[PDB]
Order: sequence, then C-alpha cells, then structure tokens
Amino acid sequence: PQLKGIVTKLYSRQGYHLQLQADGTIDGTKDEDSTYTLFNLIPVGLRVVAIQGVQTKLYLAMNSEGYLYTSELFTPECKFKESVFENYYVTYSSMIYRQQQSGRGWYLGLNKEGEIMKGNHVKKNKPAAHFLPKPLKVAMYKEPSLHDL
Repeated sequence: PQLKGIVTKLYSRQGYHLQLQADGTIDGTKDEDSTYTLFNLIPVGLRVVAIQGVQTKLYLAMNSEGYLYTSELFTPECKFKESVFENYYVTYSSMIYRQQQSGRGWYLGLNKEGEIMKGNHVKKNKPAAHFLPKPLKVAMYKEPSLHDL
C-alpha cells in the first residue's frame, strides 16, 4: 500500500522515448514533451517493477506469445525484472516467459524506427533493450492489487 517508486520517462538507446498512448498503443516518440511518455515505475518485488502509464493508468504487459500490450489490471504478465546494463541503462524482462531452449529472457524493446518489438526478438545485449531512465520525481504508491490471468 505504501511503496516508494519513481515517476520517469524511459529513453530508448535507439533514440525514442517510450510512450503509452490513450488508446493503448505502445511505441516510441520524439515528442519528449508528450504527457504519454510519463510512467510510474512501481516496485512489486526485488528489482521487479510494474510499468504504468501515468496519463492512462494502464500497465505494460507481455503475453505468452511475446507481444507487449496494455493491461487495466495488474497481473503476473505486468511484472518486469529490472536489470542494469553498462552502468547507465536498464533492461526490463518478463518474469514468467522466456526461451524454452536456452532460458534466454524476453525483453521490452524498441527498434530503430521506434516501434515496439516482440519480447522474444529483443536480446539483453542489444541497444533495442536498453533504456536510459529520465526521472521526474520519487513518489509513494499503493501496492497494486494483483489479479490472476
């Protein structure tokens, strides 16, 4: 009910700011000033976060096929493991889905055109998976109510 999180923008190493538009579409934009680039990064576990669009209140999520989508309710598919990369970047990966052969994780990523990619196509060591967080402020959050899939 009282977790300390952060209000922040997520700047893709690919040159685009992550965005969650009112209609639920997820992509990257250069309109840094867009209110749809603001997210609540709420800890829901050890280096596990929920990524919620501030304006829409929607959570980013990844399904079993690797597609990213927006969820009104906080569910297991809304949890992302946060990992630091090359000191300044962070990567976000699914907590429940990964490659059945190597165990390689599925990640949040934007291509060079600033388009959202399938989680299983995004590799941890590639720029597509790297985000430079640009914090606005620290804030307190009610621990999101967890709902089964």
